[PDB]
Amino acid sequence: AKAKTRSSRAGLQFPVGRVHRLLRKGNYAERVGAGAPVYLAAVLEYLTAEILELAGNAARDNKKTRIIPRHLQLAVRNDEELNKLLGRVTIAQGGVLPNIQSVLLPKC
Amino acid sequence: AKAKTRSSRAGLQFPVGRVHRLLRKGNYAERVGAGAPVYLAAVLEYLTAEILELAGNAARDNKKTRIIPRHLQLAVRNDEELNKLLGRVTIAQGGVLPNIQSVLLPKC
Amino acid sequence: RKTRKESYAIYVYKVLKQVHPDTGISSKAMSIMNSFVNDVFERIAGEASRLAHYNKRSTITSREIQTAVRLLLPGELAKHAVSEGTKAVTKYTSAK
Amino acid sequence: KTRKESYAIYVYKVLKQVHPDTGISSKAMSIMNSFVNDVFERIAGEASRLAHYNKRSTITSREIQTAVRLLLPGELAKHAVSEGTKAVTKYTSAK
Amino acid sequence: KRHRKVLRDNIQGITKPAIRRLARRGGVKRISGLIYEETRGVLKVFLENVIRDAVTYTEHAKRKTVTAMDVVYALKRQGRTLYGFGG
Amino acid sequence: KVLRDNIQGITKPAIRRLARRGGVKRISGLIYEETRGVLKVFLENVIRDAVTYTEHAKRKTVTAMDVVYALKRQGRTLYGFGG
Amino acid sequence: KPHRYRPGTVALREIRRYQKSTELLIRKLPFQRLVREIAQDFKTDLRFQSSAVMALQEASEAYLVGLFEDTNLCAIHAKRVTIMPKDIQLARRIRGERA
Amino acid sequence: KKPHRYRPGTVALREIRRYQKSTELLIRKLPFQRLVREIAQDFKTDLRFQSSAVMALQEASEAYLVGLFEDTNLCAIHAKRVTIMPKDIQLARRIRGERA
DNA sequence: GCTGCCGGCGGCTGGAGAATCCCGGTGCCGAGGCCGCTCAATTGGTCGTAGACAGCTCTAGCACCGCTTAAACGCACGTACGCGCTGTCCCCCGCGTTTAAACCGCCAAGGGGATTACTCCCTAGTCTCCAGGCACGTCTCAGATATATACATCCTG
DNA sequence: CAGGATGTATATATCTGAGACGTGCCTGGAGACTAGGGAGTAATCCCCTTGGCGGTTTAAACGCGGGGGACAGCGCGTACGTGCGTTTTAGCGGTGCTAGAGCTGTCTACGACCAATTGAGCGGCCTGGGCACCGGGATTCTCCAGCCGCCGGCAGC
Repeated sequence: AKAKTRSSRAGLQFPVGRVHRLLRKGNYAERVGAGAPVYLAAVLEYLTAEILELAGNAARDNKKTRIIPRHLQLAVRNDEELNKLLGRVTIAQGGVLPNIQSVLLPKC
Repeated sequence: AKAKTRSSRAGLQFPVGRVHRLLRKGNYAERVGAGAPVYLAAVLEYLTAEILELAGNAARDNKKTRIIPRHLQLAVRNDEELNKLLGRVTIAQGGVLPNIQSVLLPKC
Repeated sequence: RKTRKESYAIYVYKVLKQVHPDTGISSKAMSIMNSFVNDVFERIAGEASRLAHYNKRSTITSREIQTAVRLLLPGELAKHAVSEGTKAVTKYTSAK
Repeated sequence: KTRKESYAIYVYKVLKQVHPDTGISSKAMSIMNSFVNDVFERIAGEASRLAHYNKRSTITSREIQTAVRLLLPGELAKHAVSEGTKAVTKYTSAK
Repeated sequence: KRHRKVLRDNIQGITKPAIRRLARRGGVKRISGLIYEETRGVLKVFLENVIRDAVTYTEHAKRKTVTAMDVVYALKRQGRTLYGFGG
Repeated sequence: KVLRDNIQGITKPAIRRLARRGGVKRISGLIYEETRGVLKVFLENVIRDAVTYTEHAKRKTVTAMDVVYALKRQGRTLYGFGG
Repeated sequence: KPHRYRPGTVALREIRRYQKSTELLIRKLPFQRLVREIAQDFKTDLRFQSSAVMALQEASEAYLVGLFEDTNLCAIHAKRVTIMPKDIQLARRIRGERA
Repeated sequence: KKPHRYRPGTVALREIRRYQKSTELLIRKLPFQRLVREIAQDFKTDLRFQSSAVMALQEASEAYLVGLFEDTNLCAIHAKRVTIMPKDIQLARRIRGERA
C-alpha cells in the first residue's frame, strides 16, 4: 500500500494524473509515453509562476494588495518577450498602455 | 458475387475508399459515420471541377492546349470569392496581376 | 522500383477530360492541384473533428461535415457544395 | 452536481510560493485558468502533429521538447528545457 | 403582441460623444466630421461577421439560446481569441 | 576583387527589378540597405525552424517538405513541392 | 473676462484621463438593441445571454481602439494633426482586411 | 542632329510593363545559395542543402519582398509623393504588425 | 490708334527606336499500353453510442416608474488646412569595360533508405481510498465613499 | 519676459459589507498491482546524389558623366472643429412577473468494428511523336522635337 502521488515524486505542484488523462482522451496520439505529462506540467508551472510573479510586482508598485486584470495587462504588455507570445490576445477589463505621441505635445 | 466500387454506386469520380481510410488513420476521431466520406468526396469533386474549368478558360484564351501555373494564378486572382478562399496561398511561378497606379501615369 | 506512393493525379485528369475534352495539364500545375486538394481536405477534416469533440460526441457524421463546410466556404461555394453533397448522399443511400 | 474541473488550487499554491502575502480577485483567476487551457492545447497539438509527421505513434519527451523549442520565443525556451530535464531526471531516478 | 418587435435605425444609437471618448482613449488630438459613418459601418460589418458564426454554432447545437461560449468560440475562429470568460 | 560578404551578393539591379515588379516608379538612395536587413531577418526566421526540424529527425539534410512545413508554421503556405 | 483655455488643451487632459480608466465607453442598452436588430436576419426568434452581450461589447471596444491607433499613425505620417476617412481606409487596406 | 534620349520616367514604365508579365526569378542563384549556406552555419555546422529547398526559399522570399514593396509604394503614394523612403517601409512594417 | 514684334500655342509632320507576327526547323516528355500486387470490395456476427420520451425548473424577456445625467443645439473664433511660388541637387539614363555567373564534363563517397531479429515498455484489467469540488459561513481588510491641500495655465504688467 | 488667479489635480478622513479564504463532507478517479505483444531499436548493406574540380564565354554589373523636375520650405486666405452654456431625453434601477427553454435520467436498438477471402485499380516502366521553342524578318506602333499659321499683348502715336 502507501500510495504516493506522481507530482510528489516529481516534486511539482500540478496534477500529473489529470494531464495524463487529458492526453489520452484528447485524441492527440494513439499511444502516450511516461515523461510527457511531467515535462508539460513543469513547463506550465514555470510559465504561470513567471506571469504571476510579474503581476504581483506590478500590483505592489500600485500600492494595492490584490490582483486585478489591470495589473495583469500592465505586467504582460511591459515584456517584449511575453508580448510576442501574447500579441494576438486581449484580456477583459485591461485598458491600454498610456502613451502619447511627441508631436501632439505643446512646444515647451 | 461480383464486386463494384462505392464511387460507381454513388456516381462519383473520387475514391471513397481512400478518403474513408484517411478518415480512419488521420487520428481525427474515434469512429466515423457512413455519409461523411461521400459528402467530403462530393465537395472535393465540386471544387476541383470549378478550378479546372476556370483555369481551362484562361488557358484557351492565350491560344494554348495545356495548363500552366501562370494560368492557375490568373484564374485564382481574377475571381474575388475564390481569392478570399485562397487569400494567403502563394503559387510558384505565378508572377503577379498586372496593375499600375493612376498617378504614376503621365498627364495624358 | 519499390516504395510506391499515392497521389490524386488520375482523378484530377479524369475530371479534366469531362470539362475540356481537348485540354491537357503540365506537371507543376498537376502537383499544385494535388497540394490544394490535400490542404482543403485537411482543413475540413480538422474542423469537423474539432466540432465533433466540441459537443462531446464520439462519431463523425454527415452533419458535422456539412456544418464544417458552412463554416469555411464563403457564400456561393457553401450552398452549391451542400446541395451537391446532399444529392450525392441521397443517390448513395437510395441505390445500395 | 456535475463537478467541473479547474486549475484554481494549483495556481493559488504557485502564487503563494512567490508572494505569500498577496491575494487574487475572481476574474483574475479565471484569466489564468483560460491562459493555461490555451497553452495546453497550443503545445499538445504541435506535439501531436510532430509525432505524426515522422510516421511515429507515441508521444515522448523529445517531441514535446521540440514543441517547446518552436513555440516559446527564444530566451524563455532557453530556460524551460533545463527545468523540463530537471523535472524528469529526478522522476526516472526514483519512480 | 407576443414577439417579433422589429426595430429600425438603431445604428444611430452610437452617439458622437461616445466616438469622441473612444478616439481620446486611442490618443488623437483633433477629430473630423466624416468618420462618424465609416466607424458605424466597420463596426456593423464586424458585428455581422461575428454573429453569423455565433448563430450557426447554436444552429448546429439545435438550441434556441446563444451563450457566451459560442461568442468567444467564433472570436477564436477568426484569430481574435479573448481571455476572461471561461475559455 | 573576391572578398565579398554574401549579404552583398544581392545586387542593386536585383532590388530595382523587384521594386519595378512591385509597381514603384522612383526610388531613393537608402532603400538598398533596409531591404537587405529585412531580407536577412526573414531568412533567419525560417531557417531556424527548418534547421530545428532537421535536428529532431536525426537527419543531416534540409529536405523540401521540411522547408514548406516551416513556412506553413509561419503562416505562408507553398504549393508545388508536395505537401 | 471669463477664463477660456487655449484650443486643444482639454483634448490633452481627456487623453491622459481616459487612458487610465478601464470601464466601458458605450451604453449597454443601445448596444443590446443593435445586436438584437442584427441577429434577426440570420435566424429569428432567438434568445440571448448577457455574458455574450458584454463579450461582444469588449471585443468591439478592443477592435475600435486598435483601428484608431493605426488611424492616428497614418494621420501623423502625412504631416497633419486631424484624422480623415482616407487614413481609415488606408489602414484597413494595408492590414489586408479589405484587400 | 542630337542623339535620341528618352524623356525621364518612360523607360521605368517600360520595365514596369515588361516585368509584370514575367514569371522567372530576378536574383542570381549562386549568391543567394551562398548567403543561405553562410547564414545557416550559426545554427549547426556541416549541413547539407537539397536543391529544391533553396529555390523554394528563394521564391518565397521573392514574393514576400514583392508584397512589401507594393505596400510601401501604396503608402508613399498616399503621402502625395512619387518617391519611396525608408520611413515608409518602417511605417508599413509597423501597421502590418511585423516589427512590433 | 495701329505697326511691328514677339513670344507663346496648339496643331501637325515625320523621323526614330521598340514591340509584335509569322514562318521554318527541332527537339523532350505528356500520353498510352503493359504486368502484376496489394489493398479495397463481399460476408458475418456484437454490443454499446445515440436517439426517443419523460420528466424537473433556473432564468431571460416584459412591464413600470422615479431619478438624473449625459446627449442635442447653438455660438464665437483662431488655427491648421490647402494652394501657390520657388531653388535646387539628386536620381534617370546612356556608354565604355570590367568581370563573374552560367554551361559542361568527370569523380568520390558519406549519408539516406530498404531489411531483419528482438525486447521491454505502455496498454489491457481489477481493487482500492483519499485529493478535490460543492455548500456554507463568515468577518474581514479589501474596496467603496466623502473630506481637505499643491499645481500648471493664461492672463497681466 | 517675470507675478496673480484660477479651476483643476493631488492627498486623507470615515464607512461598510459582497466574497477571498477557510471548513467540512463525500465521492469517483488516480494510484498499486498482474502479462503481452507489437513498436521502436540497433545492426547491416546498397546505392545516389551532392559537394567538388576545372576551361570557356558572354551577358550583366559598375563607375562616369551629363541633365532637368520632384521636393522641402516659405507665405497667405479661410472656414470649421473646439470650449462653453442651455435645455431635455432617454439610460439606469428597482420592483415583480411569468412561462419557456435548458438539464438530466431510462430504455432500446441498430450500425460501426472487427475478422476472413478474393479479385481488379492503379503504380511502375518503356515508348513514339507532337506541341512548345527558337530565328530572323517583315510589320506596325507610339514618342519625340521642330516648323508653321495664328493669336494675344506691347513699345511707340
